[PDB]
Amino acid sequence: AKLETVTLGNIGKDGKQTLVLNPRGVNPTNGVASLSQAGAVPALEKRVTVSVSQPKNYKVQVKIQNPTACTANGSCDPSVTRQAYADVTFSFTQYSTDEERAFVRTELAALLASPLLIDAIDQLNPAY
Amino acid sequence: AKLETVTLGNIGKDGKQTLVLNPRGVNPTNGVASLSQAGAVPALEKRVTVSVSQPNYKVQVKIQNPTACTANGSCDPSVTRQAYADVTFSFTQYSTDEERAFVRTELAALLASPLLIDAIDQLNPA
Amino acid sequence: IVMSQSPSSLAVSIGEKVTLTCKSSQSLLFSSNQKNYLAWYQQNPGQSPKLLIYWASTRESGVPDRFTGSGSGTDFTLTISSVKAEDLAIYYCQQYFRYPAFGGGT
Amino acid sequence: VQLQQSGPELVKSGTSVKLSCKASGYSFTDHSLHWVKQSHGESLEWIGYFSPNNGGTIYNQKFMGKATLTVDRSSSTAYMDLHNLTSADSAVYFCSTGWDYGPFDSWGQGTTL
Repeated sequence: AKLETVTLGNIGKDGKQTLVLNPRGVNPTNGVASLSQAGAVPALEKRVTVSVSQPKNYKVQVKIQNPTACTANGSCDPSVTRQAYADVTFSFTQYSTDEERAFVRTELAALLASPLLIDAIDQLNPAY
Repeated sequence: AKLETVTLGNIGKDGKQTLVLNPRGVNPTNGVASLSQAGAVPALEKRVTVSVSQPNYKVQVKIQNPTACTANGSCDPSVTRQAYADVTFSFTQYSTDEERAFVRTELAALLASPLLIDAIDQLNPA
Repeated sequence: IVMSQSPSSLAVSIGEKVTLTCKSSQSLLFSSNQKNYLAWYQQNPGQSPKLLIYWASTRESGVPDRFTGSGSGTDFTLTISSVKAEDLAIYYCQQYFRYPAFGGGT
Repeated sequence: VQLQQSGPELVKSGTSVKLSCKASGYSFTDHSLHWVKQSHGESLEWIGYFSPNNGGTIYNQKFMGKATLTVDRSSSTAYMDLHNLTSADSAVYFCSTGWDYGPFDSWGQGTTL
């Protein structure tokens, strides 16, 4: 899976926005591939990191990090006020066929669009 | 919203399966809401637990899928291996609705991208 | 990109299940995930047009259910579910990634 | 979000023109303000936009000479000029807005030339 530009569509609350994000190499220290949006400022861009490990089981980790900028008085370069995170960690075992892993990935993907999660995440109301 | 039956369509490798799951109560000790499939055996049941904290709001979603196997010289099947999944959102106090919706949709759409469908199915680094 | 659409005029009067066909000269699966990039606009002869469908299969808020569409790699269609007294006039189609380009007629 | 203002400009000859689009209710932080032209008849074709995150000076080909899109961020208005007016000035020039790469959401009424 060679790194390449990823254009995510239908993103947003209204399902109208879309974002293009391009790779920025792999860290040799721990093999964590990184991708980010060309936001003209390195400190105020949305970034994604993906890394699959090696065994006694495999572990896939995906992190999403996007900051929110603000122009505070007394300075010219905008700083970072608040920062939104997201973490995902699959923990498949050695003897797991690809069908089971695909099932896990698909149910996780479709569970983030069901009426339960799109409500428990947007308004932070606990499920009862 | 209160817990209710959740049905998921176009699930699987080819998107030709459907997974229906129903609630299984709420644990009062730590406030996790559970859901599970009607698998007719409590041990071999795909389950999903969702829980939001109260202050740095934190949202945690945990998915457990065990797999069965015919025990040698026995009748009751045992859980040979389990597939795990975890999601942890960490929105702050002043975050608006648009930012959280954007993060959720990003995680939902990126997870079906050609990069992730190969990183997860084929276990090859990017 | 060029968007060659079905001939300018139709001949349906009322109630008939009439379909609008659009054909592109290039693949429109620009998005990494398989999402098309078409939008269907209808323009009355008097004022500015309105958006009806984006992603070629998703309706826009505040639009009646008659307008539905299906999308393939490059051969898309718009299937209005019967026509009422005022659902006439030009039905433009547009791809809207990188350089947009309209094209078509009634 | 709504946007309006126009003016039935009827000036002749190729001296100059100044069309404007006073957009309100939205900020230029991510959105793009397109300038689609309808001409007269069939098939209105795009004329460019202004995206701060994408450059803000993307112009359609075969329209580079007679187009100039300058946007003032103080009052949130976008206006353009056409240098030479011989036969391009035919009919309405719509003013459009939308997301960064999304569809065209809402169009204000256009000037008549």
